[PDB]
Amino acid sequence: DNTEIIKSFKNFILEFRLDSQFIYRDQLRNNILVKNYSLTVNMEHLIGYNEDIYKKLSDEPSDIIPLFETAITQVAKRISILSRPTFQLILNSNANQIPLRDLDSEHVSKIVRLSGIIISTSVLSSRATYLSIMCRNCRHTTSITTVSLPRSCLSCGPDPYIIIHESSKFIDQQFLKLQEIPELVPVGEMPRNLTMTCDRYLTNKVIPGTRVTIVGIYSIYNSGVAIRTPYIKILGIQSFTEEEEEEFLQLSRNPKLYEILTNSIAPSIFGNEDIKKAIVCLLMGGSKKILPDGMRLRGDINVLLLGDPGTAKSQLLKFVEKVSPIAVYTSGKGSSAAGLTASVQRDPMTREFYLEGGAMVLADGGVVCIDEFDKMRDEDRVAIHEAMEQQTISIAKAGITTVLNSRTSVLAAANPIYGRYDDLKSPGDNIDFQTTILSAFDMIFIVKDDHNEERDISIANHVINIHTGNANAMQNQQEENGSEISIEKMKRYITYCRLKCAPRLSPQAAEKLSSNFVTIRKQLITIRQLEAIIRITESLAKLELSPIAQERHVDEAIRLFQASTMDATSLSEIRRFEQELKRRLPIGWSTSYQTLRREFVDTHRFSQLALDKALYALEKHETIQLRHQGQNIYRSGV
Amino acid sequence: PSIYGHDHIKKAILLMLMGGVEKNLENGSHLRGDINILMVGDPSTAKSQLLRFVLNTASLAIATTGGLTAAVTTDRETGERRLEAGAMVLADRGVVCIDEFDKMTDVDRVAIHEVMEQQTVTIAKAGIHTTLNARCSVIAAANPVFGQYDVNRDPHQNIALPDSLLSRFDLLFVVTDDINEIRDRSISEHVLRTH
Amino acid sequence: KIYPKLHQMDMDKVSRVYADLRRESISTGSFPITVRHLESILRIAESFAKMRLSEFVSSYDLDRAIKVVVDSFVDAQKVSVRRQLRRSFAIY
Amino acid sequence: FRKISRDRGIIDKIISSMAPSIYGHRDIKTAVACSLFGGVPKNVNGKHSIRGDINVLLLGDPGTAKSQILKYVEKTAHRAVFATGQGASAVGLTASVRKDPITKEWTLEGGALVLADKGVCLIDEFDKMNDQDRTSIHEAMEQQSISISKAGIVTTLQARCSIIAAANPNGGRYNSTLPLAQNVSLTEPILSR
Ligand SMILES: Nc1ncnc2c1ncn2[C@@H]1O[C@H](COP(=O)(O)OP(=O)(O)O)[C@@H](O)[C@H]1O
Ligand SMILES: Nc1ncnc2c1ncn2[C@@H]1O[C@H](COP(=O)(O)OP(=O)(O)O)[C@@H](O)[C@H]1O
Ligand SMILES: [Zn+2]
Repeated sequence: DNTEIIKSFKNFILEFRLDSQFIYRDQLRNNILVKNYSLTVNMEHLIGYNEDIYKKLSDEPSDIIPLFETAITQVAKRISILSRPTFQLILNSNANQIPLRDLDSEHVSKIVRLSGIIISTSVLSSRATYLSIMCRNCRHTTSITTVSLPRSCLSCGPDPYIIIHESSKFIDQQFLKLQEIPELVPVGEMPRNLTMTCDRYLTNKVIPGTRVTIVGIYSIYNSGVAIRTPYIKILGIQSFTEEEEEEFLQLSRNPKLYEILTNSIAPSIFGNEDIKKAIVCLLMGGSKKILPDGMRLRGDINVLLLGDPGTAKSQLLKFVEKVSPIAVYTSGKGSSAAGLTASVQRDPMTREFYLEGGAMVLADGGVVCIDEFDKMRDEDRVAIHEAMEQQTISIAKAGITTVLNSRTSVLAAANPIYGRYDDLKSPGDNIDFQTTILSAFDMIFIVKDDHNEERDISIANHVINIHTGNANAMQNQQEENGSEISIEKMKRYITYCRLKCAPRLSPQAAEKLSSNFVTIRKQLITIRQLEAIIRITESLAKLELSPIAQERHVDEAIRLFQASTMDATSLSEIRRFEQELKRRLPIGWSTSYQTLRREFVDTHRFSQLALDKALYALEKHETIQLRHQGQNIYRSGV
Repeated sequence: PSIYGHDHIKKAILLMLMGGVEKNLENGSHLRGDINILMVGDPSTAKSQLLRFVLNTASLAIATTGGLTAAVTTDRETGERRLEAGAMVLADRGVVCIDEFDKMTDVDRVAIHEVMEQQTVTIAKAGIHTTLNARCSVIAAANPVFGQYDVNRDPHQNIALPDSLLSRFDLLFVVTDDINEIRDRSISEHVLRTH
Repeated sequence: KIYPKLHQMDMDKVSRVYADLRRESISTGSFPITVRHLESILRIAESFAKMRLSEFVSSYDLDRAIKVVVDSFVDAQKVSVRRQLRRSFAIY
Repeated sequence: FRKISRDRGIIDKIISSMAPSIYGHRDIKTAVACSLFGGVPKNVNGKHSIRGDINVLLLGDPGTAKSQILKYVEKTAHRAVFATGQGASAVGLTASVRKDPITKEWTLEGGALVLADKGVCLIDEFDKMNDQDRTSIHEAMEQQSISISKAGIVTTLQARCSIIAAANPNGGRYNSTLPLAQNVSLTEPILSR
């Protein structure tokens, strides 16, 4: 009876034809030439070739997969003999995957398909696959292919046989931990973990933090009254519609795409356009590059929100966590280095120590949102230094040491000390943490909320419109007009942009960056800042899916850099204005911005740009202080 | 070759690699011959590149950063224990490369005082007492707390390391990216060619 | 059961109060008045409406809300400025 | 209920109903009543959210019943949790980690803020608690949730509760001649919540 199943497998391998070629026979022959004793069988071809064996495999694979292994081994040996070990079955499939939470007591011994993220992987273990044994009582020998030794001799007392080690074969096996995507986990629930096992050629293909697609068998094993631990026999691991592609390409073709997306980030918040665009750049992220010496340039864009409390700084992160396809949100107080980063923990199911990824490891290839960043401990910050700057995490615990990569973008909202960021002080004095952290972030935004009449009225109007419920209809109409993008559609667009394009800079953009950074350096920030700015234009080019980065991106990147980092021959004219003001204003005197305008600019002694730049520099040089939004100017020193 | 200028630092590195000559006296005294070099200034400014070149070029260069004292035991699976070698001891007749020298602990400082002065290590522990040779040259880099070096003051206030520790370095150099636009362009054109 | 809804009938009566509070907090050590404090007026007006079990936010509820928020802000200033802000917000 | 609702000026009766044995302090009683009733947690279009509960701070000199008011909110609200400043821990308030006695797996157990979900959380002597336990309340005061990352557990719990806090000024007596931002050891961020 099973001979018919073997014959059907033999036909499906040797005689099946697709694309006018014997694709399965040719691929198995190529594997034999490579000496890879494994065959990747596609389930979508198997269902199309024969439905009855597919029904048998779907309902009772318990005897089918031994038949698969032996038939593939026999056919591959026949092919090797024609051209001049047990071959492993690998299954590729595209059918609908059952959710992990939906696995139940009904899918026992059934082949299922799953998707998730790897959080922990064990070390390799050697398992027997072919044994030869000898009786100690009478030296009778035999071969054996869960397996247990015979209780009596075939020729001697109970348990007479011993294993002939030099005439046996063994195979490798690895234990894996899978869990559902946290983005698909509703709040109030810890993501469900799942144990998976792989052997031979399927081992060491994944590391913690890897997102994979699974084909395997749901089964249980004994390790609670009758709580049998479930585990998965791994069979195959894999790791947009055409109309969706056209829709997102038209969205890219939109002449107002950048502003539409800028408004689309938290439309229920007013203003904050600069930080909105910066967060857009963070969402796109930079482009990876590799040095010829093997080092990798960190392409992640890390932004520190460092403004006064109550400025919608937390709401922005909470909105990004919705938008980004891969997002992790956690508070600084409720986290730890062992939790944020990877850790080594013992698996009670297999009684072995496992390397387990952390929160930032889970955010690999995505964005992590952290709040109250100023309130975490310094050791956690030291680990985050490595995570940000080297994209790696170093672990030295118990008696084992390892290094694990983490390509995680970090968006940190930090509260400046003394509550309110005093403008009289350098940013270092308004901060309580390691100074080198300022050298880690690419940009910082010290947002201010100075009281104003008309701007507050407009903000109040927006908030009353939101609470009235009119905002819902307004957003719906804007989406219908194409001026606002749906959050799900925005996430789909972001994923498509991330997966497809990877731009590179142009010589025109580089030369302006070099000139502007030279001017900034001469005025004064390190060389690292110029290379960090490249991430912004790469991110913008990724947003536009342009083949190369462009200077028209560099303009907005420079504007954001100026409005972020500088929050706290024309130079000769500026310094001449400084000298003329030092002569005009004795120490301790007071004046107003409009008075200076009328007396120096309306008289054309100096230009208005020179006025603004000189006032800015003198305020940084502790010479003068600006008060009451420019209505009062006081010379604080020489 | 990756650093433009800094001829004196390169000369000092070459002389340190060459080293002096040790002597012995009829009274049993011994004279130090090796040379040490210390680097100070802004962190990213050329200290990492020079240290990388020194570590890759020297045949017996050992990298260190904040078990170097070689006075700690590692235990076997059966329970018995054995000492593990330290970098300062392994680098005998070699060179020691230190990065983030400011971040090293006080125990490391009090241990390295004797290493730099008498070229030896005096181990005194519970049930273990021995003396080991530490005839190694030392090159280290340190950075100020503020990140920006105050060129008007000595490292005794910019980094605030003990004067006794600093005096054990034969040569000291301070580098900081004082920007000259044409010279920075000339040196960074090579970097731009890699982008 | 009760979830009162809002209407924009009294947008000015809240916006001008918010502007007044922000103006009076521009140069004195006082509460960190921000948008979050603006939302307090709306939420406490909703709470006042939810006492009547009314389905809509009325003008009277907003009046009492503005009274409570403005009185809370004023009663925390220093003595010399308190007697001036007593008269500066006599409208409310 | 509908018979009661039609009375003219019902708001004043409700306000006078809070803690009747406490004389005066009407400006505090109104805030207590408003926090008890709360507002509307408008999850505008889903993609945006606003906290629906009112947060109240009772700051004043000793002998002003800043504490016994909380002993009325605890006895009036449907679900109330009471804690003292120095008798609380950051782990204890937010969430604690446990190992399951059956499966030996890392598990999480909710703290006081998780217990007070859809309720009210009370913190007495809010000024005298250590800075870290005070910091643990930051996310709960606006996000109405607890975010944690411990022993590999990464999750967020619902903490939809209002916070009523009582505190004493610096030195134990309020200096009327000095601003509020100087009479307390707290900071503008915390006050903004
Ligand atoms: N421009 C704005 N538009 C709309 N709402 C705003 C704006 N700025 C602040 N808010 C309000 O402020 C709240 C967010 O404050 P948040 O940033 O969490 O405070 P903190 O800075 O102390 O964390 C939100 O409820 C939001 O409604
Ligand atoms: N306004 C008031 N009316 C009536 N009794 C009061 C009032 N204020 C305080 N008390 C009495 O004084 C005591 C104050 O207790 P407590 O709340 O601990 O004071 P506080 O918290 O203000 O230091 C209460 O037992 C209460 O009986
Ligand atoms: Zn036998």
